[PDB]
Amino acid sequence: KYDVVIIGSGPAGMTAAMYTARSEMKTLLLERGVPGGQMNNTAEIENYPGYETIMGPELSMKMAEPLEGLGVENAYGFVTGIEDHGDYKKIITEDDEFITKSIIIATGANHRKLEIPGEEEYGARGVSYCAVCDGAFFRNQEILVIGGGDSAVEEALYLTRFGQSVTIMHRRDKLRAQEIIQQRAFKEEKINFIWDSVPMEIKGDDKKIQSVVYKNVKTGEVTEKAFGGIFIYVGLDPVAEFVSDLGITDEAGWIITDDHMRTNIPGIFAVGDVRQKDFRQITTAVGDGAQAAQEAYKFVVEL
Amino acid sequence: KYDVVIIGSGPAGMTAAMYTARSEMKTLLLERGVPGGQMNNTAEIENYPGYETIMGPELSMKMAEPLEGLGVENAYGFVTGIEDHGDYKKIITEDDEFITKSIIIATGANHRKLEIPGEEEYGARGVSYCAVCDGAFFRNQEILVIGGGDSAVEEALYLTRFGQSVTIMHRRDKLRAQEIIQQRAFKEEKINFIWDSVPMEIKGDDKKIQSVVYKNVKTGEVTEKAFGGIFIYVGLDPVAEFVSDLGITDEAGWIITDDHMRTNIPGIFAVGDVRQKDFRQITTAVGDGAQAAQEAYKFVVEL
Ligand SMILES: Cc1cc2nc3c(=O)[nH]c(=O)nc-3n(C[C@H](O)[C@H](O)[C@H](O)COP(=O)(O)OP(=O)(O)OC[C@H]3O[C@@H](n4cnc5c(N)ncnc54)[C@H](O)[C@@H]3O)c2cc1C
Ligand SMILES: Cc1cc2nc3c(=O)[nH]c(=O)nc-3n(C[C@H](O)[C@H](O)[C@H](O)COP(=O)(O)OP(=O)(O)OC[C@H]3O[C@@H](n4cnc5c(N)ncnc54)[C@H](O)[C@@H]3O)c2cc1C
Ligand SMILES: NC(=O)c1ccc[n+]([C@@H]2O[C@H](COP(=O)([O-])OP(=O)(O)OC[C@H]3O[C@@H](n4cnc5c(N)ncnc54)[C@H](OP(=O)(O)O)[C@@H]3O)[C@@H](O)[C@H]2O)c1
Ligand SMILES: NC(=O)c1ccc[n+]([C@@H]2O[C@H](COP(=O)([O-])OP(=O)(O)OC[C@H]3O[C@@H](n4cnc5c(N)ncnc54)[C@H](OP(=O)(O)O)[C@@H]3O)[C@@H](O)[C@H]2O)c1
Repeated sequence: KYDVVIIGSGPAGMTAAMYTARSEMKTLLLERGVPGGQMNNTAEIENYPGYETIMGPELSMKMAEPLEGLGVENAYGFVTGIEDHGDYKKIITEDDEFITKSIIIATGANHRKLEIPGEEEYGARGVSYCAVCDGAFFRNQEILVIGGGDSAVEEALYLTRFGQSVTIMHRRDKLRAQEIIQQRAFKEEKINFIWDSVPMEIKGDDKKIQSVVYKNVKTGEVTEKAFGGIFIYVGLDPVAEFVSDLGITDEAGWIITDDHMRTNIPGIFAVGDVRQKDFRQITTAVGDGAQAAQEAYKFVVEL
Repeated sequence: KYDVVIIGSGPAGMTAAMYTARSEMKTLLLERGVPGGQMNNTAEIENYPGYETIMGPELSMKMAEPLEGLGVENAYGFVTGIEDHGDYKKIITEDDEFITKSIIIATGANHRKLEIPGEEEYGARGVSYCAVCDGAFFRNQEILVIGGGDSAVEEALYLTRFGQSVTIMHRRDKLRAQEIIQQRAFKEEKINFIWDSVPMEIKGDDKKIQSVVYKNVKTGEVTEKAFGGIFIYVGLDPVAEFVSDLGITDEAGWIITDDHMRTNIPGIFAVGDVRQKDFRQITTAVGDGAQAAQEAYKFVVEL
């Protein structure tokens, strides 16, 4: 009944959907939230070819805008499962089922947790995984950012608009982030570093975070220091719960594809951050999206 | 001496260069012409995620703009050859040589010729491979467009601004172009079709084209019809002459990479339209560009 259903309306799904619709495939784009995916949780995007800088939520709106006119059917849906019925597939959401010849899974990734004490307890009250979402609640605080990658370092630089200071705690003595971003953080007077360290406990009073205990990974030295907020950027986990059963994921839960975005299962493709891969960017999300869309057309043409 | 040299400043090279520069790699971007590559020969781009429509040359300027500020060294160069010296490589242009640890080849593709009589003879005087370049010279003419793909059908639709009529001659009875573009051409009153046909001869007077002879591929029927211009869109050939010797191309001349944009030769990558692949789009150019850029960084880090 659908030629293709695309699950998730971040940049990978939005690209796939634009391409399927332009092939005049009967296209459903399901999204549980706001179109844009992780881009809506991004302050400034500097490395999307075509824009010198752009706010994440504006890029999300720009990518979503043409879809309706192209004939993509945009619908609300949280997908809970997928069933392969050979020559068609069924997609189950909270309330609905959809039948389709092909599926492109574009559900992205989610913040990894530290799995330390206080992390759950201070959820709404000093612990955050989204700087653009939460930053302004921390005006004039001493903010802590955990991690050493692109997100941690970029989001620390963003947070310097709000905090008195921002400290980046990284578990080694060399960041992973792109060098241009490292150098910006090195130079920024309001960014401090706690190198070779990991957080052990987040502590607070009845109602908000007050301090963080941490440990040096070369010496075991343990320090407790006062902070007003903690933003955690320690990597990603796959958002692929609805395919756990299907035999298309690796040991960590990422969806395995070949170079044409195909899974094991004919007519089920995956694109973007949800895939097993190393390089998670908007550029490669878009690329993947386009490739899967062409592969889905071909698959359905053959069917 | 360079960490990376990127050869060609279309969207694949421009993306690669942006990414290498952001990794603080000493980056040279050589281009023989104008930044933008095939995008400068494109009228309206509707399917680049982030823009609902944009003129090709404007998208080219937008993609080129940040490069200087990021520290990419933009230089004129026509590359004539590359020599692999194990732990470095040499790149030869008309007048220069450049030594580099890594290379990303992003030189794209060029219009395939019909290799028919009159095609060379009427080069500047009715025969064209670029509608945005030449279209306005054909105001009020009966224009012919040869081919059945995305370029032929899109460029025919563009040319209807100028010609009295535009006729698309395709060698089968079904176009290859994206269905949205086919349907637009079907509906457009100024587009005619010559199905199941190929051009055999382009004829003219001393000074300009006047007519085209063609043949039906199912019946052999031969017809001669008057036209004022002919635009040819019969596919692509690789732009890879400078690596013919190196063992990295297929029988047609396309550069063979794996999924991480690597050729045979360590530290030589290829991206975008020049690669052996099926799906040549700006989206996948950009994706390839980004992937190669991350692979080059890693390669050079290791070296
Ligand atoms: C803070 C931060 C800054 C970043 N900055 C940049 C940058 O500057 N440049 C860059 O290139 N990359 C950047 N990235 C990476 C970039 O945002 C991602 O690579 C890209 O968004 C991934 O796109 P995607 O479409 O694969 O996944 P996503 O954007 O993750 O979208 C997945 C979508 O699927 C939906 N979804 C999930 N599960 C379901 C379900 N079960 N049913 C329905 N819908 C579901 C989600 O709601 C989401 O909208 C950044 C990431 C972060 C966190
Ligand atoms: C008429 C037309 C319309 C199109 N419309 C669209 C569209 O709407 N959407 C879309 O997604 N795709 C479209 N495309 C496809 C898109 O333009 C290409 O996929 C994309 O430009 C390829 O980028 P690239 O960087 O790999 O190659 P290119 O853009 O081909 O750039 C290659 C560059 O390398 C340079 N170069 C070549 N040889 C050398 C040398 N020896 N030394 C130095 N420099 C050299 C060239 O000057 C060029 O600037 C269109 C193509 C055409 C022809
Ligand atoms: N501008 C952009 O292009 C952009 C922006 C944001 C994100 N992204 C991409 O999105 C993906 C996710 O990036 P990310 O930064 O979110 O994740 P990431 O690359 O996995 O980096 C996580 C960082 O946190 C460190 N870390 C992990 N556990 C830690 C702990 N317990 N204590 C302290 N530090 C810890 C990691 O250490 P190690 O380095 O030791 O592993 C790593 O440096 C990446 O591929 C990234 O490039 C891109
Ligand atoms: N909007 C966009 O995304 C966009 C726009 C332009 C181009 N592109 C991409 O750029 C690449 C190049 O596209 P293209 O259209 O330039 O090339 P293409 O896809 O190779 O199509 C060439 C067309 O001409 C036909 N043909 C070949 N020889 C012919 C002859 N002698 N007489 C009449 N017709 C003939 C082919 O026939 P058969 O079909 O029988 O082979 C084909 O339909 C493609 O991957 C394309 O999708 C994309």
